[PDB]
Amino acid sequence: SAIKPDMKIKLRMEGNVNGHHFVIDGDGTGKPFEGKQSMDLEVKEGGPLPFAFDILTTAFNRVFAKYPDNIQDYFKQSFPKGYSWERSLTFEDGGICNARNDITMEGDTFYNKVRFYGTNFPANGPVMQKKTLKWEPATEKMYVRDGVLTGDVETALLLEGNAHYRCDFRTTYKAKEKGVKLPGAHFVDHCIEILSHDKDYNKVKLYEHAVAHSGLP
Repeated sequence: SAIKPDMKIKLRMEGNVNGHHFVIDGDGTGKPFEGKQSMDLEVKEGGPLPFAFDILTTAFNRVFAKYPDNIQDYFKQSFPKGYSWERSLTFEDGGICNARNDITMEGDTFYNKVRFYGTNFPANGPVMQKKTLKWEPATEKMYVRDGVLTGDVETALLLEGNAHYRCDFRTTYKAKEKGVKLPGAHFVDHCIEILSHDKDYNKVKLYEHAVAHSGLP
């Protein structure tokens, strides 16, 4: 196996939300076979961000997911060459984001070239007013559409004041090597948490745990 039980993560994101430009760098570690990762993020340009940091976090690698032997693990099988993904995010009030990640591996480290573009967020809405608290835990449904591995998530952000702000997202995933075999349909349960942050979210520590399963006990 190319993938070690302990791996480092290096990341750069560039993006633009509602016209606001930003650059965020990330440094982290994780355990591919246990489905756990954590990382320190730092805003390098455009800070303090004028929108809810939480909209970014799912863009900050399905290699970090515990797969049982009975499900084909497309992500681990994509290395060393790597893979990329593209995601569209649709929010209940018309906010739309497109994000992509190109993931490579050199030695013990995954490098991530992330781009994130968001538009059409209402100025009075929870994103531009910074009213979000967290993503609720979510299940990603994995299946093949027109020969492309596709994951769908229907989820929500919890807001201040006991309200939820719904978001649907679709991600398509493509190995760089031709001939990595596609898996059968399955599910991946996710939990993502901001562990700590400073005053305006210029520095954030982020954690994710993810487990693949076939839907039964």
